[PDB]
Formats: sequence, C-alpha cells, structure tokens
Amino acid sequence: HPLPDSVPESEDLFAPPPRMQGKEGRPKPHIGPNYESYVKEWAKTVGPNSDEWWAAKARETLDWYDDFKTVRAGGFEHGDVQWFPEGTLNAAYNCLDRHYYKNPKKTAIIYEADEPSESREVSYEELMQETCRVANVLKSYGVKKGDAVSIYLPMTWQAAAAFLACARIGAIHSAVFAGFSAESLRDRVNDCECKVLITTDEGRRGGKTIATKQIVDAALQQCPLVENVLVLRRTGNKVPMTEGRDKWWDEECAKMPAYCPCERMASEDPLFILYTSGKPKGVVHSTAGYLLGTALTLKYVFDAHPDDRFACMADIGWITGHSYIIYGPLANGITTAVFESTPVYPTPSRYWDFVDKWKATQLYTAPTAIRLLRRMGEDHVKNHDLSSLRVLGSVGEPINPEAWHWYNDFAGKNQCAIVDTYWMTETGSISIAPLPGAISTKPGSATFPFFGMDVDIIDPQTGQVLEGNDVEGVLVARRPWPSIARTVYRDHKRYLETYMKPYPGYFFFGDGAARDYDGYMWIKGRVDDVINVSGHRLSTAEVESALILHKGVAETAVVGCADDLTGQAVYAFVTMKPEFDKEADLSKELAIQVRKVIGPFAAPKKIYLVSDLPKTRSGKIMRRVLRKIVAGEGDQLGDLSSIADPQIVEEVKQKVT
Amino acid sequence: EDLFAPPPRMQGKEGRPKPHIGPNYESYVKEWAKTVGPNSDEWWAAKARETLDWYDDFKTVRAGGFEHGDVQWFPEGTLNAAYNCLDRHYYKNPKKTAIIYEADEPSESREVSYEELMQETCRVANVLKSYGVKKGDAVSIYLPMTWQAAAAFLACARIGAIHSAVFAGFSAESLRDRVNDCECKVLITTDEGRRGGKTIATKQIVDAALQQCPLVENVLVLRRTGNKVPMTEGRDKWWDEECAKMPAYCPCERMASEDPLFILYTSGKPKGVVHSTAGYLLGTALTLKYVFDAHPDDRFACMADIGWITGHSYIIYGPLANGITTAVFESTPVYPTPSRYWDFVDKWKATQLYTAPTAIRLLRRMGEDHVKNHDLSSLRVLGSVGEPINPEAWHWYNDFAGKNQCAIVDTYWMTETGSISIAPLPGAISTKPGSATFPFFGMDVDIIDPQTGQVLEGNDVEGVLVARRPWPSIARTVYRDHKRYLETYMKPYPGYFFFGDGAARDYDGYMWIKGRVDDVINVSGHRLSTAEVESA
Amino acid sequence: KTEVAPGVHHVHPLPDSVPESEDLFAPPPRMQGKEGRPKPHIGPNYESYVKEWAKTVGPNSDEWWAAKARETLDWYDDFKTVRAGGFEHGDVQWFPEGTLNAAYNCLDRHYYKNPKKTAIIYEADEPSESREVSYEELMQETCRVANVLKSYGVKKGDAVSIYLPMTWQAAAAFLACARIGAIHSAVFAGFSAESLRDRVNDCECKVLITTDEGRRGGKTIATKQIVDAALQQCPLVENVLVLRRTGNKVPMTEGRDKWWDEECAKMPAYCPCERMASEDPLFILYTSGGKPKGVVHSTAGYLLGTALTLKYVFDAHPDDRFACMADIGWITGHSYIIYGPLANGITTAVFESTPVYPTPSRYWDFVDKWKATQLYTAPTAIRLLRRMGEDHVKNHDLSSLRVLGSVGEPINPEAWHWYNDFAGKNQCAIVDTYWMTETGSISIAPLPGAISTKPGSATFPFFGMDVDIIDPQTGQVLEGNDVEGVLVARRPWPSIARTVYRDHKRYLETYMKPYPGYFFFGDGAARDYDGYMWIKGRVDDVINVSGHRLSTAEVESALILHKGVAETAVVGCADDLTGQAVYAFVTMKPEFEADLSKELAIQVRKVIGPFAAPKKIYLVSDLPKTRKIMRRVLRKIVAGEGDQPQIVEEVKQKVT
Ligand SMILES: [Cl-]
Repeated sequence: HPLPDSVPESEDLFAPPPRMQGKEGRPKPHIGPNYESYVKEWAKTVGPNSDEWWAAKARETLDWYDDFKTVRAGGFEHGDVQWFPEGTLNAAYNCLDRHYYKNPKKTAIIYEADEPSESREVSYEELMQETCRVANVLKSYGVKKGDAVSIYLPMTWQAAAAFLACARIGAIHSAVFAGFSAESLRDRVNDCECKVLITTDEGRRGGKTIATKQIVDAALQQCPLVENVLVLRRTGNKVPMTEGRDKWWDEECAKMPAYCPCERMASEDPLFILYTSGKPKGVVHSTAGYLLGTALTLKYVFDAHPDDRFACMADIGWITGHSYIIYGPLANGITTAVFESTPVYPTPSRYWDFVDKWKATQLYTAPTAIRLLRRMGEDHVKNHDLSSLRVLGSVGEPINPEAWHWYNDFAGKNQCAIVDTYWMTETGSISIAPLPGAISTKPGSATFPFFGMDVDIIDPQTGQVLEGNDVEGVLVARRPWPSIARTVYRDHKRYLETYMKPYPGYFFFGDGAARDYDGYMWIKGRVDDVINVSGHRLSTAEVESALILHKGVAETAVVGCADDLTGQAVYAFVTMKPEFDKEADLSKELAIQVRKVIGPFAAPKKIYLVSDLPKTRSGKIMRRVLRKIVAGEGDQLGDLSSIADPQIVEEVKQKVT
Repeated sequence: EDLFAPPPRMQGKEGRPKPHIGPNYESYVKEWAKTVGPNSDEWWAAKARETLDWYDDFKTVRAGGFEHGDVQWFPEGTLNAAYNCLDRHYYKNPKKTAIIYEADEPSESREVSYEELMQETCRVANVLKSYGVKKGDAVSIYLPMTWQAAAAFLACARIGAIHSAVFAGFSAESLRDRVNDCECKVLITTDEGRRGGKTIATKQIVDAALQQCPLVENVLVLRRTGNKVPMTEGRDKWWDEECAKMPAYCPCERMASEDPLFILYTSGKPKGVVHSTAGYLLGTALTLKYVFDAHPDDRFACMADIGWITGHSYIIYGPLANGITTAVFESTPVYPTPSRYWDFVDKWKATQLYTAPTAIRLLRRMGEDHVKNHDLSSLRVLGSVGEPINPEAWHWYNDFAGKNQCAIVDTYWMTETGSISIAPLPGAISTKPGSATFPFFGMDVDIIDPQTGQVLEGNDVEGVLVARRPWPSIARTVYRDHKRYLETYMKPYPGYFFFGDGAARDYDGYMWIKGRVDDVINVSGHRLSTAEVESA
Repeated sequence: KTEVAPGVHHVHPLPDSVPESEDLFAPPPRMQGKEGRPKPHIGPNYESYVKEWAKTVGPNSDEWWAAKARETLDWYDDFKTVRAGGFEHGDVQWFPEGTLNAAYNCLDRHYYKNPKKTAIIYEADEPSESREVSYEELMQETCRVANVLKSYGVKKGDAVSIYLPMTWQAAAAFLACARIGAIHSAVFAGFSAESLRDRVNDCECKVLITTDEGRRGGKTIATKQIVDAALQQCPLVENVLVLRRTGNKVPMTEGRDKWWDEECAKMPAYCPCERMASEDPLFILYTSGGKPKGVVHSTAGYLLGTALTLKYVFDAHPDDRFACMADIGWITGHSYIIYGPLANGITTAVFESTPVYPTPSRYWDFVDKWKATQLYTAPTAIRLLRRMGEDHVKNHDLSSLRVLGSVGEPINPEAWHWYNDFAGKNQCAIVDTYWMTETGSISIAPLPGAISTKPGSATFPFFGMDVDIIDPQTGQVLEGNDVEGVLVARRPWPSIARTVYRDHKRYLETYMKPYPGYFFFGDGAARDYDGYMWIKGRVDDVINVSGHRLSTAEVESALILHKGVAETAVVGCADDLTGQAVYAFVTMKPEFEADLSKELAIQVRKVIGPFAAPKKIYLVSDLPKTRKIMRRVLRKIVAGEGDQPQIVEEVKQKVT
C-alpha cells in the first residue's frame, strides 16, 4: 500500500492524550495505542481478503431481515456499485426499534432548544412513537416504497422522526436546508418529483424567527406535484394554511397508532436524496452500505462507546447532519444532540454550557464556528469544566493551526484528541481522519484513510499516480467503498462524468492534496505551524504576534519554505490599516520590530506588503495558497473558486515575483 | 350454591377426546400462570411458533403498552392468515370439510371442503387484484350468512387487503357510513339474502347507499338467489363470471405481524376497531382450542353472524386456523320450526355449540317438545356469548340441549379484546350458572373501585373490570381515530385497559360480569358519577 | 417396472431395456466422455435413463424434485410444499411458499462468480458486427432498463409488451421485466400491425418495448412504422421505449416515444431484484394466429423446467456455448435462448440472420468461429440447407459440436440423415424434441448420452412427464406397444402453463376437459414395438387464391366463430379470375340466409383477409361424413362432377 509502516516521533506530532489511553477512568480505545495498531486493522479492510472483514462487520453492526451472500460488486466505470445486495434491512429498525426493545427509556436525542430553558431529553421510546405516527400519516397520504418525500425542517428533534419515518416505510427523503430561499426549495422539490412535503410553521434560531411556512407557500406556487404538506407546530404563531393541502403534524399524528411495521428494504434500495448546495445535483445514497459507513466511522473515528453522548453541532439539512447527528449515532444506539441555536446565543459560552450540562463525550463542529468563538474572547470558555469530552472533531473547510490550537487549548484543555475529517456528500461518511486512540495528529492534517478507503495522489498534468512521500497533486480513490453515493438522481451520466470519467479507474474527489514526508495527508496543501529557522523553532503565531505590535499593521500571515542557508525561512504577508501612508522602509521597520521582540535571528526573510490577505467567503485566510506561492507554484494553485476576491491572489503573485 | 364439575363427556370417557387442560382448577391455574407475569414470553413464543406457520420468524415477543397504544406482538415475524386458515390444511387433507353450510332451507345444505374453499378464495383474490386492490387497501364486505363470506374475508387477507364487514341487515345509511369511513374502493355483496324464509334485498340497499359513496368503483355481486336485481354497467360484475376468468390459485402476500387484518365497525359516528394479524389470529386459535376443547375432527357450530366479532373469531378465523370444520348457519332458531338448532346438531353431529342467551330464552319459551326427543349426544361443550346468561336459561341449556352431559361455557369478551377473555375451560373448571369464572391465557384482570381508582384486593369485591397488561389479540387502534381509542380504553384508569363493565369476585374467586359501568365524566381531573349528580 | 428406492417400484408404460440393433444410433464417442469431451450427465444406456426418470414420477418423486429445485435455483425464501393442485380446476402449484427472482438466477449469480464470462454470442445480421456480450454487460443493461421501467410506474404484476427483433438487448428487455416482477408479453417482431395490436390490447399493458428497425437477411424490418400503425388502436399504451438498432430515420411521437439509450443513460446500472413468489406470473406468450390465447407461465416451475431440460437434454456443461437458432418471440427462444441457458450460467447464441445470408455456410461459419458445442434448429432450416448443396458444410470443422437438436415439426429421414452426416459428421447425438408453448419446456426427447435414436422419434418422456396414448373414440388408455392415438400427460409438471390470461375457462376447456384426468396436448402419437414415441404431424390443406397460400382450416376457424354455426367445411375450386376460389359449406345449430351468408363472409375477411372471403357459402343440413368430413366429395360437387347419406343429394341440390 502507499501507507507508512511506522510514524517516527517528533515535536510536530500530538500523540493521543491520556483520556484516549483508557486512563482516568475513560473507555479503552477501539483501536490503539499507536500508528501500527491503525495500519494493522486498516489493512484488513482493503486489498485482497477484505471481504471477510466487511462481511463480519456488516453482520455485527446491523440487524438484517435477510442475510446477504455477496459482499461487493460493480465499480466506478459504469456506476453499478453494489454492497451486500441480497440482504434486506430497515434503517429505522436499526436506528430505533432494536434499541427501544433493549432500553426504551435511554435518551436517543438531547434536544438543546434555541432557548436553553426549553431543552430536554427525548427517549428512544418517545422518538420511535413519533416516528411511527408520522410514518402512518405518510401511508395515509398514499406514500409508497420508493416515493420521494421532501423535508424542509429546522433543528428540532422531530426532524429525526421525519427522516426515519420515510426510511421506515421505504420512502426516499430529500432534506432541504431550512435556510434556503423559496427558489432553492422549489428547485429541489420539483427535481425529486415528491408529492409530499414535511415542514414547520416557523423556525427559531439565535433569538430570531425563520418564516419557513411563508417561504414554503411561495415555493409551492411553482411546485404542481405537491399535494400534501405536513406542518409541525414549532412556534404556534399564526401562519397561512391552505385547506386540504396543509395539515397540522400534531392533529394528523394524534389520529394514528404509535406503532408502524417496518418495510423490508433491499440493501441497494435508495435511502435518501441530498441535493448539493447551490441545476443542483441530487446525491443518492443506498441503505446498507451508507448505514454501515456512518455507523463504523462514528464508532471508530470518534471512539464512541455504548453510553457516550455525542454532540454534532451541524444541521440535518446537510450531509453532516444526515450521517453524524441522525443515522450514525442512532444506529450505534447512543445519545445524540440536536442543537437548535447558534454558538453565541444567548452568549458565546453556549457551546460550553451545553457540554457541561449534558456531559457530552464528543464534540463535532466546523472551523467557521470556532472562528466566531475566537473573536468573542477566552472568558466564555476558559472557566468551564469540559472534562467529559474525549474527542474534538472538525469538519468543513481546512482548519488553520491557530484555530486548531485554540480548539485544542480551550475546548479540550489539551486533554482531547482533535480529529480533522475530510469527506463529501458523495462519500457518505468520513474518508480521511485520525483514529483518536492510535494516530498522532498534526494541526491541519486529515492524516490517514479510513477503513475501506484506498486513496492516492495523481499528477493532474500526467494522469499518473505519484509514488512516495512529499508529493502533491489531486486526490483519488482506487476502489469503491460501502457508503459511496450510487448515482445522481435521474442524471447518472452526470455522476459518471463528474466523478468517474476524469481519471478512469478512480473516484475523483475534486480536491488537491499533498502527502508529506511522514505520509500524512493534507487537503488543499500543507499549512505551517512551527518553522525552524537556523535551529530556532518559531511558530507562525509567535512571528505574527510580534508583527502586530506595530500599530500600523492590520493583519498578518507568515508561511515557511525550505532554505539553503537557514534550513527553513519565514515569509511574512502584511496588510496595513487605512490610517497609514515608503514601502522598503516599512519592511525594514517591521523586521526590526520582530528582532526586538523575539530576537536577532527571528527576522522574516521576506516581508510582503499587500492590499488584503487572500480569504474565502467564510473569512478563512488561505495560508495554504500563500505557502504554495512562496514555493513558486502560483501557476498550480487549483480552481480557487472559494476565494472572495480572486484578484488578491494575482496581487500576491506579483509582489512575490 | 350450584357447582357443576366437568361431566363424563369432558373426562375422556365414552371414547370422547381427552381435554387439553384437565382435570381440575389446579390444572387450569398451572398453565395459566405461565401465560401472565414476567416470564410469560417463553410460553407465548412457543405457542406462537407451534400454533401458526410463519414465513419469517419473530425475534421480539411483545412490546409497547396501553399508554400510547403502541402494542406489538411478534413484530419481526411475517405470516398470512389465509395460509394458516386454508392452504396448510388443504395440503394435509384437501377433502376434509372446512364449512358445514346450513342454508336457510335445510335441504339446500352441503359440506364445503378445504379444497373448494381455497380455490374460491383464490379466484376472488385474483379478481380483487385485477381491480387494483393492493396490500393495505380497505375492502368493504356486505354479505349474508352464506359460505362464500369466508372466501371473501380470506381473499382480502390473502393479498393483504383490510376487509371491513358490514352486517347484512344494516340499512343503506349505516352501510353508507361504514363504506365511506374506510374509504374503500371495492365492495363485495350479494344480489339477495335469505333468512327465515324471507328475502333480504341486499343489492337494492347497496345501490341506495352507493349513490352517496363516491369512492366505490367496483362492486362484486354474488348470485345467492339469482333473482333479478339492478346492475350498473361497469361498476357491478357477477362474482361467478369474474371468478370464471381467474386461476384457481393465488400466492399469499407476506404480512408483518402488526399489519392490519380487518376493520370492524361498532353497532350503530361508527367506530372502526382495528385488529392486526398475528396476535389476533393466535388469540382466536388458542381460545377456540382451549375454551371449547377443539380436536382435529370436531365440528364446531357458532350460530352467530360473520358481520359481528363473534363470527370473525369463532366462525371463520378461530376454527379454520385450527383446521377443523366450522358451521355457517344461514337461518334462524325457529325456521322452519323451533327444532332447527337440534335438527342441525343431529344431522351433522356437531361436537360444540356456541350461541346467544337471547336465542336460548327464545327456544325455552317455545316449548321443550322441540328439543327433548332429539339425540344431541355428539355435543360435549355448550357455549354462550353476549350478555351473561341468566341462571334460568343456563339450566334449560344444560338440561335439554346438553342433557346434563355437556360442559356449559359462559364467555366474556368484546370486539376490542379480539378473543374470549374470561371463561371456564370445560375440562378443568366446575361451573357456576351465570359466572364467566376465570380469565383466559394472557389475561390478567382485576377489579377497581370506580371512585378511588384503587384495586380491590381479595374476594367478595365488586367494581369495574380492568386488565393489567396487553394480550396478543387486543385491538390496536380505532381506525383513523387513535385518540378515541386512548380516551375510551386507556385514559379512564391509567395503566389499565378499561372494559367498561362492572364485575365481582365471589368467595371462591369466580368472576361475575355485572352490566355496563355507570358513565363517569372526568371533569378536569375529577371522576363524577352521573348517578350521584342525578341524586343531588 | 423400475425400482425408484429400496423396495419401492414404479409401474410405467415405458420399456425396462431397449435391445441393440443396426437401425439404432447409439450415443457416439463425443457423448461417451471420450476425446476429452465432458462425461454425460445421464449414461450410458437406456437403463440409466429409466432409472433416473422413474424417480421423477411416481411414488417418491417429491424428494427428487425438492432436491433438484434447491440445487438448480437460488431462493430468497425456501419452499415447504413441493406440489399441489391439478388439472381439474387449474390450480397447479409448485414450490408455492418459496421466493426467488428469475433475473437473479439468469444474471446476478453468474455475474458475481465470473463477470467477464460471455453470456450472449450476438451473431449480428452482418457478420462483421458480431460480438460477445458478457454477463457484466448484460446485467448492466438489464438493470438500466428495469430502472427505466420503474420510472414509468411499472409495478409488480403489470404487463409489458415486447416487440423486438433478434438483437441481444431482447434478453435484457425480458429480464428487466422479470427483475422488477413485471409480466413481459413478447410479440414476434415479424407480426403485422393487426396481430401486434390484438396482443397489446389483450394483455392491457401500458408500456411497449420495441426497436426503430430490424435487420434480417440484409432486409430492413420497419418495426416502428408497424408500431405506430398498431398503437392507433391501443388506447392503454402510454410509454414506448425504442431501441436504436439501426439509427435510421423513423417517426417518434413526442411524449409517448423515448429512446432506449437516452432513457437508460439517466439511470443507474444496478437495480435490486423483486422477491417473487414461485407462482407469481413470469410472462404471457400468445399463441401464433382470430382471438389469441395468452399462455401464462409462473416463475419457479418454469425456470426449473427450462434449466433441467437444457442441462440434460443437450448435456450442457459449465463452459458450453449453446446455439439455439430460434426467435425470442416464440417459446423456443424464451426457453432455450434466454431462460434455460442463462439459468445454467453458460453462453447462449442470439442469431439475427437467416441460414442462407450471406451464404448457406452461415450456420457452419458460426459454429467454427465460436466453437459452438450444441446446435438447436428446425427441420425447415435443415431441409433448406440440404437443398443448397454439400459444399457449404462438408469442408467445415464442426468438431466442437456434441449434440444436434430439432424442434418444430416431424423431422423427415432425409433431413435427419443430412443433419447427422454433415452437421455432425456422424459424431453427434441427434435430439428430436417434442413440446408446446403450454408445456414450457421439452416434454419428450432422447437424453443424448443414454438413448439410442431412431430417425424421426422423440423417444422417451423427460423428467416429470408421465405420458400415455388414448383412443380418441373411447377416451380410454391404450395398453402396450404398437398403439396409436392422442397424447396425454397423467400428472402436472413444474413448467406447465397455469392459465390463459384472463380466460381460465378457455384454459380448462382446451386442455383439461377433453380427456378428464389428463392433460390433452392436441397431437397424435404412436408407441412402436420397442416403446419409442412418435409424434404425428398436423394436417393442412392449402389453396392458391390470387397468388396467396390460404389454409382451409383458417377459413373454417373464422366461419365457426359465429355461434350460430355448428360445423363448417371449406374446399377450393378452379376460378377463372383468382386461380382458385373459396367455397364454404356451413351447418347451423338448432338454436338459430342471404344476410347470414354475407355476415359469415365479412367475418372471414376481417380475420384472414379480403382474398379469403368465400366465393360461395352453402347452408346445408349436414356435412357428408363417414364415421369424418368427406372433403373430397365436396370438391367434386363444386367442380361439376356430381355424377361421380341423403345429405350428399341435398348438397348437390344446394350447390346447383
Ligand atoms: Cl460471506
């Protein structure tokens, strides 16, 4: 395989902390205690004899109405991926019934309402009962196995009941993020051809009202196939209701029994459609492979144990909510959080009040949330307990070291593992991530592939695989995995052309990646944490702090590069405040400012004054881009479609060259 | 003080089959104790797997409860009621009589084999599939007491359709109301009925009702009499001509245990009692076997109507599930004369008889010359269903129909319990005239003071009858009105099932059913007696 | 009398042994496991056949059939009961509690074992366009079409009409219906617009699968043009899926008509299988011809019958390459191109050309190119090639062949010996097969490794078939050898047709009522002194009316449809204008002239054609009979030879 045999120790690696060593009374990790223990198990899941491992894990992890015989078949070329094809199962049975039969009063969902005082625990019994009522309502509307049902719901716990009610009867749910405009909701409702929509009267988030039902009425004026709308009374405030079409959730459910049989679904029966954010692409996922993928990743990537309380702060309208709020945790039979507020409502301490109130054991959030909390100050977090946490997760954009260390220092008090996850709607479940009890982390690196994932780097100019470490190119996967998306709804040609045609024989993620000298994977390039100039270890944060002391400086970002004289050299990008008016003199003046603070050896090799730093629409400084420009790769920077002002990159290249 | 011990015909003597449970109260209590309490899953799991044939085995025995009405039994299992009432007995002995069809005119009677019943059932099922009937669709049935009514019931069950039987004596308005409630698109009925020498204009009433039932698209009409009736082109087709085009076999739909089997509306806003498949079928099969001590060659005669729950459970589902012979009696107790019941018993050698106290009192007041000179020795067990039988009728039943040689079985149950809830097991329990005696397997009943809400422990107590735990054949909801289901049976005495009937235990623990409970309004957490307010 | 088990015996009308002689052709070395060829499944003599066959009928046959069902097919749910029902009411059941899928057994399970193995040898009309279609490719195309059909709302139990020529996608269309539980109804792609309309309307399908054009023998078949003509009288059809076989310009109706490749390109290349009960209908196949009879076949029993016959009658082995040169529009293509061979997981041929295009060497070029191991064709093809000369075959290799099959009609000695001498070079077994659409699979045939053959004899019944001969005048079975009568079967067999679609009464009256207790094949048969079975051919008189060959029986069939007619008899006679003219003699029932004659003629024109309308229709008291219509007499009376039992005198009076 392209993976290392061992990873030598260094000061750039953060080894699993004691809470991930089975110390201090915490559970012993599922995989541990070192890199070798990861690669030993991973090797069983790919290559020649991997069928045996997947067959056993499939039968151990999920309950089946009918056993499977074949483990896998098909491939990328024609998009006929199959996993466990002869088997039958039901996603609601595996996420609800089987746990309800074992421990009905166990909490399935921690519902943290927008207002803290309205939060409560929802048991597996209560969740199963509401799921069965809604399922029965859908059947009364004529919903059949294979019918699409659109869901336009905010982050209330009943959204899980809506998802699983569709899965329970074999319907295909299509969740629409509850912040979407009427046009985006319309486009998704029409493409899936649903006749039924499940929505709410209003949403509540950050103390503000979301006029879901008003937006629905506007969209449905251009959705002629929709005949039934089920409306949850989230707020009870007055909203328009169309006679016949619109019915109240509580009034319909009260008419129905609180149990409903499960439809026996084929492994490859479609479980849901999820349209990409933005003609949108309906990503289609099967039942068995997707369910197994989410169950195994949650268990192993977050080291989940039977009594854990998992807090994913995402939205069910996106794939992260599908896989790591609803399906992954409930399949494992643990407690999962549905978080309805924002990270700063009522104050920026909300996340941490939440963790300490429920004693959450894992937290899964996005760098954009961490960036918001970083701006609000340390006082909102530093005096909390938070010791119930063992694993801190990050998902979304590539995370920069400064945010990583803030997350590590304050959310984890340096006692949690940071699992940086890479995946896509189309992968179904986490694709590259450290196993927190085995893998030593680097700030900004996803590390090593998950079970079933055999990834490699391809030179896009030649199409050939790059062998060895310290290589960089585009990321591809060599073989199908259980939770891979199976098609694009009614547009299979687009599925093949987008993912399978660019590099025949491979799955094309669409992202650039680098594999560093130790074999660690870096999505969209390597980012610098600490740079070693002439034997001095200097953190980008240390240098940037010295630069900002100059009152004229607004923002700064420093990156490193190999240097024939000092080993590695520091390159600093600096933007001045509007209240400032020679360029060379300022650069010399800034270097002295660094020398006075840190030392005569810490002066950056180059200081570039630029109008603005390159950022994405989320505000993330693109330090990886800057690193490549310094390395001379300004003509190999990638699509760069995420940037806010794409001219800034061109300005940076001119200054550097 | 009367106490009648199991008589010789129920002691394994005179070549009669030995009773399944016997010989005394201790033999009943020994088995019953296995069916209630915290360790009863073993017994029920075993009885479910031995009594019924399953396509898919179950894992969970029971779950859910009264509070929210999420009662589950054998949830992961699949089965088919038509397979268990027809196919499996056809495969064993196709020529065995499934139905003794006693027509309104005695000379038009005949035996209907399992083979004939299965083939007609299959033909009808194929017709329903050609009409577009799918698993889960409701089908209304408006049929009189001819043997094809069973084929109609079991045709719906065979394909997973939900049949809704409407008593063939109902008015157009009552039939209209029940057809529209279930929203069925297909109706099965007859051109005419015949009962007591008089013609029942079923099709004329149907045409009146369907002018106000816009959802009905297909009507299947049996030629019971062949007399001229109005037929609507397209909508109405003849049963025999439709079945003549269809094959004589039809595959069975694999049904989940909790899939609805049928809706039965209350006698009368009609209330649709819904029963699922496995639990109901198991309950009717076990009660018939044990309450009536039914053995493979027995000939069971329930003199009820398939339009009521008694006919659902103890003409069709219970007896046919056991593979024995069941009776479809199309006449009255006194046509052509008041000897009709007793002519029937001797002509077919009925082994058990299940009738209503009203018919017994009727025949008692017609004189004993109509019964006293019959044979009737084929009988072993005489059952009574309905209001509790008054002692005077009990003794007439015992003296003349049984000749003091049969066990008398008074039964207590309701449409909502699915199967017999309290009754003496004929080979074990010494009976008291007018007493239901002791609860059936899976039934754990108690008496509560209607005011305090508390259990009256001990004996010589009287109050409201309640059940502590769900049983397999309990009704699962009221069709599209689950809130009425909870409010009627589950909210009056939280934690229990409220039968709605008064009851008393005597010094020996025998139960005595004491008529309907004085309606008690619950005014914002206060239970009020309508009788006390009237007093004030 | 053969022992089936220790102490158990079966009493059958078949011999116990067949003595050797020089008129019998014993299995040749290629069928003796010599020269590296596979050892036969049943062998080496008659005794080995009767020993196994006796287990499949008679006392303990349930055990044998249960094991073969579980060995031959993959089941989602096992069965409990082996067989039930019977002829009287048409409630035949086999393996009723079991569930399976025909597409899973013909595709998925073989694709999972060896995806690159060739499923179909597609011999295109033009040789240069022939190629091998793997199980992978076939499964992918089957799943795409299945997904397309589901998008049209096709559900389990819905009929789907198929009007496809002999391109390999025809198998994908068949199996796509089987995969989702739909009932396919294949219509021979040579049928007229009227014949297609009648079958599309009777099965009430809402979906039709066809092609833009067909290609056969260098000629184009305007399938889509014929479809457009037929669908103007097919109101239930809403979706037509059109395969681009040629890509040349054809009409397309917006909305109704969609291209196969464009629809399939939108769909995934995998599709789950519907779990089907053994007795769920698999397909409708309409008999060739007034009112067509839709023969319905179930799933499990039919599939097992085709699987076992293909394996044992042709001694197929895992890597064999089976070449059935029939058409998928007929039962022989259903059973021995698609279902039988693919169920066995072997390679099967889809032959799109004729036996003489581009030359009469096509069959033999085919065998030598693909190394075909068995060949299955019709006596009309063998006779045709025989007339084209020996040079086209005598210098080919053909040594890959082991078994040569014949189906369709009695094979005559000249054809049998030509087939044996040149196609087989006297080194193949000749298997002469008898069966019908209604039997599902071969009913009487020699097992090639056990039975010594006689040219023209089907020989002995297949597994599960217990057949006998009945005197049609008495209804009683004829005991012993050297007997002649009508062929009947004594008990149901797994692949027997279960009904006639929406006409079960016609099913019972046609097959189960004529000889109660038996299945009536409708064919004459004889058992010779050695016990070998010989099937009698059908009789057909053909007259030449205005250059068209017209059968007398067809006209009689059209005339008798009028329920007032009791009997009818049509004869031909010289006519100065049409060459020969049609003269119909008609007798009416007691439950009944100018208008009747005109009405009967119109009915004949509608069914057969305006050229078949009788020139004269004679209403007579009774047709002249002996014991058998005297058609010779009627011809002479019409021709004016009345100068060469009283009804005959009236007939002459009526005619003149
Ligand atoms: Cl395995």
